[PDB]
Amino acid sequence: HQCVKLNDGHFMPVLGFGTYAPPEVPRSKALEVTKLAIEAGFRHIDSAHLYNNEEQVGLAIRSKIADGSVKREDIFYTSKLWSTFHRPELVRPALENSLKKAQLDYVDLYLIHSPMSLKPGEELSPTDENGKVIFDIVDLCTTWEAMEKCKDAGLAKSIGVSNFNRRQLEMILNKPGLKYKPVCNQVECHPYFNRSKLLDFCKSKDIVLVAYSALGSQRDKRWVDPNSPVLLEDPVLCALAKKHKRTPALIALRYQLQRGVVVLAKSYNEQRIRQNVQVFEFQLTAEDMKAIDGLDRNLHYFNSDSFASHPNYPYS
Ligand SMILES: NC(=O)c1ccc[n+]([C@@H]2O[C@H](COP(=O)([O-])OP(=O)(O)OC[C@H]3O[C@@H](n4cnc5c(N)ncnc54)[C@H](OP(=O)(O)O)[C@@H]3O)[C@@H](O)[C@H]2O)c1
Ligand SMILES: Cc1ccc(NC(=O)c2cc3cccc(O)c3oc2=N)cc1
Repeated sequence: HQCVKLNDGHFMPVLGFGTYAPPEVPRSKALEVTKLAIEAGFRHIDSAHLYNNEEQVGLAIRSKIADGSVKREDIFYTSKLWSTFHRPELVRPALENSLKKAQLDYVDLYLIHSPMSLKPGEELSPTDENGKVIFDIVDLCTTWEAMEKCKDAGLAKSIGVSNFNRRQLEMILNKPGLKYKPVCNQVECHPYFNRSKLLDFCKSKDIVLVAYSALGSQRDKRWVDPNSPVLLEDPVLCALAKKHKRTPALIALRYQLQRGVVVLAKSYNEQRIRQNVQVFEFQLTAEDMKAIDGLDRNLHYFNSDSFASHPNYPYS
């Protein structure tokens, strides 16, 4: 049920449904599970141009509105501007295309998906002849201006950013003539990577931190090393799970909720979708919180340093 108030005065449900699934998973699944998530109780839905599921996720949302389960106002829908669209003249059409695909009139949240700008083209990841990705140099404040223009048009209720470090946040915040600061920063966050001081910064700036891969990434081989720890097998999460008679995933999600973090949870399994909303049913003790805090190992699951050269690369 619970929402947080955004600095532009809109309200974001603190539990969101992540919709990304690898190209293998048939697109029809995005429709089914998103309806399941809405039936379960999720009211915040996270998607992006990159995910290649906006049509199906939007269709699920329209279906739940049309069968009378919720109203458009109950749903908080996020899309993300992909990095090949950072040039300002590309921002508004990318949003309009996302809206045409999803068949909604606005998104509640439009994010700059990443700070690392890419070469403009109808290619999602443009490669040169050696197969390496071609970067673009774009002053992200101009991107932000085009985002603000989308807000004024009513195409996006709120606007924010994703995968931005402290300096990139402040570069947007110091911007001359800034009309709107980001309501949120959506970054990887979980017990192995808590973002304690990035979160503290954000709290100071009235910017929500939004956790993704908060259950530990889907452990895709293309992006994640198999030798990495599996977050849900962690001894302390498993112990706390058995103590509260919950699951390690529920522990992780509740952990974020009690540090004032809005948390996403991907699941394409009906049981787990309906289990994840139980995060509102129990509390962790202050000592449980301390013990989960103790797991912080500054661990990225997404191996990104193949892009270390990028001037806007966030882990510089
Ligand atoms: N801004 C960004 O750059 C960025 C990057 C990555 C992701 N995201 C967003 O964040 C969302 C979630 O992050 P994510 O895709 O990395 O996955 P995640 O939320 O970390 O979930 C990881 C895996 O945990 C499993 N799981 C879910 N609920 C469970 C439960 N109750 N018990 C045990 N296992 C459970 C799921 O598998 P099953 O499907 O089998 O349940 C899922 O594949 C994405 O879907 C996407 O919308 C954003
Ligand atoms: C130069 C450059 C620009 C952008 C990126 N980023 C990614 O590859 C992403 C992968 C991804 C994967 C799953 C879900 C997401 O939400 C994702 O979001 C991403 N931004 C990397 C390098």
